[PDB]
Amino acid sequence: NQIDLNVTCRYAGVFHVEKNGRYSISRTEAADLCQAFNSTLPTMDQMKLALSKGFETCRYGFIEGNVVIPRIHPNAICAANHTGVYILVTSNTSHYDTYCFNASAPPEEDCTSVTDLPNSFDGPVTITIVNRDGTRYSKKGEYRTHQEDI
Ligand SMILES: CN(C)CCCN1CCc2cccc(N)c2C1
Repeated sequence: NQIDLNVTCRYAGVFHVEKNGRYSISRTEAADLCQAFNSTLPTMDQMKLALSKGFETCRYGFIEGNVVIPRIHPNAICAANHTGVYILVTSNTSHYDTYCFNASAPPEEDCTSVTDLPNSFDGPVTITIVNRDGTRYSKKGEYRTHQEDI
């Protein structure tokens, strides 16, 4: 009964989270997951500012109202070689990664590790934050509020 949350550097407060390293987060679960990080789904404007500070990924994830990939460098296998905030237009499927926005983060690039899930609630799941440098933090808890997500 274990969940890995792979997290990125923050850029202007925006970061990416993958659950178990596979596309597996619903839109409802995304909101709950950000809430557990004392964060919200980013707006498009927040994401554009994060991009301007150096944020890019090669993964689709939820923001407020869209599923996107921030891209700085063109890469053929990431967002069909686009740059900017690439918006997913057509997909059959509902489960992605998520982006999250924490207003209390530093204003530019913050590539320090994430050390807590401050707003997780009591629960039976071993939740492990996994940083890109391998640093891990674990706690027992839960963050999912919708039954359909568990
Ligand atoms: C999911 N694969 C295909 C590539 C996406 C990059 N992942 C790779 C796995 C990983 C592990 C810890 C932290 C982070 N940010 C990441 C990011």
